[PDB]
Amino acid sequence: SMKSQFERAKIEYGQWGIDVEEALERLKQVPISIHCFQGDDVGGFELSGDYPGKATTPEELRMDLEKALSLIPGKHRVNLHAIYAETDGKVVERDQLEPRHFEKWVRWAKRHGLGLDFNPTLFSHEKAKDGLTLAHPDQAIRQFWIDHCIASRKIGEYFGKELETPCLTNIWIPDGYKDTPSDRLTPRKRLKESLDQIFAAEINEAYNLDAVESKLFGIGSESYVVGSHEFYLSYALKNDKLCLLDTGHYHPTETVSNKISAMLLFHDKLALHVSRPVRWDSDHVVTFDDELREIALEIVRNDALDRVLIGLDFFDASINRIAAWTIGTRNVIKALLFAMLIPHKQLKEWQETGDYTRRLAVLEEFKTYPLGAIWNEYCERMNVPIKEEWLKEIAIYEKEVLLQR
Amino acid sequence: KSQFERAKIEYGQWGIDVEEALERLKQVPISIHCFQGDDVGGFELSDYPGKATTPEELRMDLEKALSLIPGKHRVNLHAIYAETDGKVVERDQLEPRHFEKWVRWAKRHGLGLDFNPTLFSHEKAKDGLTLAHPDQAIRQFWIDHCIASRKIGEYFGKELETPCLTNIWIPDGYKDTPSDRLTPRKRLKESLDQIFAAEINEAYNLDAVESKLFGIGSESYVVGSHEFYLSYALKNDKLCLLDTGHYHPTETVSNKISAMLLFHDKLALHVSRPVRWDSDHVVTFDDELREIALEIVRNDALDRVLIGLDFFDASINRIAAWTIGTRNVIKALLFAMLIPHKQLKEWQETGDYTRRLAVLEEFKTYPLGAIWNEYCERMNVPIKEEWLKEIAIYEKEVLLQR
Ligand SMILES: [Mn+2]
Ligand SMILES: [Mn+2]
Ligand SMILES: [Mn+2]
Ligand SMILES: [Mn+2]
Repeated sequence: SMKSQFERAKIEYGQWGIDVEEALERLKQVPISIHCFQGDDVGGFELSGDYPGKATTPEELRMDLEKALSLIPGKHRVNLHAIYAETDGKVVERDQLEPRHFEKWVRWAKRHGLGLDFNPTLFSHEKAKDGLTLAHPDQAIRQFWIDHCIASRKIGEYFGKELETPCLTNIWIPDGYKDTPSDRLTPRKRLKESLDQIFAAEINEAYNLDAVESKLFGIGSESYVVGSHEFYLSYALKNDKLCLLDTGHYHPTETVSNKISAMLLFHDKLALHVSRPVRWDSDHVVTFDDELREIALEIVRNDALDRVLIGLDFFDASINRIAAWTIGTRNVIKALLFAMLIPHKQLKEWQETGDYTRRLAVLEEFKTYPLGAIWNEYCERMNVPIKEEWLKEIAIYEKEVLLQR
Repeated sequence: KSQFERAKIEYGQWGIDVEEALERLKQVPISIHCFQGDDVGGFELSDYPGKATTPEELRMDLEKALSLIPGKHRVNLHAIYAETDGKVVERDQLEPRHFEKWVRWAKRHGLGLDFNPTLFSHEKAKDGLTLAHPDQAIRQFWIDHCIASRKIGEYFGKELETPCLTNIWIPDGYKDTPSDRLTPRKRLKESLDQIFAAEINEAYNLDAVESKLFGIGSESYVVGSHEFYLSYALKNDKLCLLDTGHYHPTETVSNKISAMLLFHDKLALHVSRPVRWDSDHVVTFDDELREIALEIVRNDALDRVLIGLDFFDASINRIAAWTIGTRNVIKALLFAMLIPHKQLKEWQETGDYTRRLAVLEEFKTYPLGAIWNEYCERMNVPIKEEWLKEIAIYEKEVLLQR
């Protein structure tokens, strides 16, 4: 039933010179960096209402991730934060975290053939209680966070060295003001100076890459954030670093897809966090939505699968967490698949020659092409459940393991 | 014991030297846009009453606006305002001589001039692609136009001994969703690299580049995006120009000023009121305008941000337009000058978010009007609404005998 259909679906695409065999081959190898903090609702293991069954233990969260990976087709990566340090039960200050403290994570990734990405954690800490960190007026506080981002950079280096795949160490900070600033310049000056110091030492790009990440506002962070779109975009260009863009972190109607093509004109590499904003930076699970499709179109038309590091960042505590990961990851795969299966060549020519009629027409007609058939075949070949059947595998794990914790 | 005197003591209690503020305001120049006067007509080759028909009317109109506006200012000129003297000159063939009358008039009144190539309403722009066009001929024509405009800027600054700012804005984009966002942008980057090839001394010319998010006939996609230009300018030591009408809903240019001063020496901005699209309304004394002035003043950037105006309301008196809109940006500056930055920074630095709010808020009822008026006296222009009289007189005898 499944194959003969895919055989028919395959010729529909092939009449456009769309080699689906090739696209499946290319799709098999794009890695998706998934975020750990969905496992335990940003808990972490720092020594000191919502859906049931969250992880509360390193061993619990590692099993959770294994579960989700098994329902997600392909080879992927896991995206770690510093509070996921396993300090062996002895409190270690964030400025003092070391490769030692992520030893097991690495061993575990080796075992499962996963790349590891990293983040310094700059929130939920006494030294960030004032809402400022890298940009706090106090030197002693800035230094602590400088040092910690540096400790973080070394850990990033460690992952790449251990796993033979570069690790991306992304810096995100919450620094801002809830209410109206009487000075927008001084805190940002302090951010540049904190970053200059954080980036002082060269690390081989074969092991670690640095990324900076903007946001327009947070809760308690509404009138102004220090690390803004214009700052980091400038900062990154100046210092040959990576801009990390988060589909939830911009203005209303503001779109990350429109930004990809300009970015690659000036940066060789680009970093992506895909999450679903529902009116604020809310972190709903990624849906196979228009903007998502569009992002995918950009990544593909622009021969950018090797240049756009794709990560996920969402946190929904109201539904099953393993379903969160698998719903959200499959969706970004689906989208890549979809953009793989568009006749870019003819669409380009039509644009080129002002045939806006064919362009609109066929882009639209492609929305009813037989995607499910390919996507379903791809899942069969990739030893993951085929449609909603991964739901059954989640019900077992919820019954047998999750509800039991 | 005159309003001004009393007002001066009120600001005085806060350390604010109002005299100093008035003296530094006196110096700051605003670049008034020309196309307000003849409704973006221009003089090339071929609905409130009495717009300008000719450069002679247009200059005379500008003179009247300036006399109603305190301070010494400038005129932002567009390539289509070329005085071609009865010949038709193709845009890629414009030269200084084409603007001498303009320049000679500027110097007589002690004005600076800014410039812009014109990359719209022309046979070779009819496709909504220009510098990004898929055809080399088209692209070259417009490249050549920009280069020329750069030379004309150069002629400007040499003559008026104040650098001319030549800004590139182009309408390049697509009406419906595009099937490629990159190659057009690659084309634009190549074309700009070719425009900017010849070095020009920064004492006579400065180059800016301007983004829009969307326009009529191009709602889906603009080649020259915010991120495209932010980058380009950074890599090539050029100025960004920010228009307050060219960004997303709720997105403010004031939040951008400070991030940019950290990474470029200068920055231009064009103020216009967007009312739900890039609509070019007369700038009003509003929150976002206060917030812009605030940033410019607090950040020690009065010599770093080149303030221009860019607005076109054909429905109201065209002179009153310039004069409302320009008096507005100056009032904004003044109010930003009469604020306790040092006390307010110390409170933010300290944590005392309470006073920061209270006083930001209290200073909104301070007597700005009494300073504004005294200033307008010293500067010799009509106070309050008196300027309407002069407008009305002028409309009667010149405007409405055309
Ligand atoms: Mn993020
Ligand atoms: Mn987020
Ligand atoms: Mn403009
Ligand atoms: Mn405009």
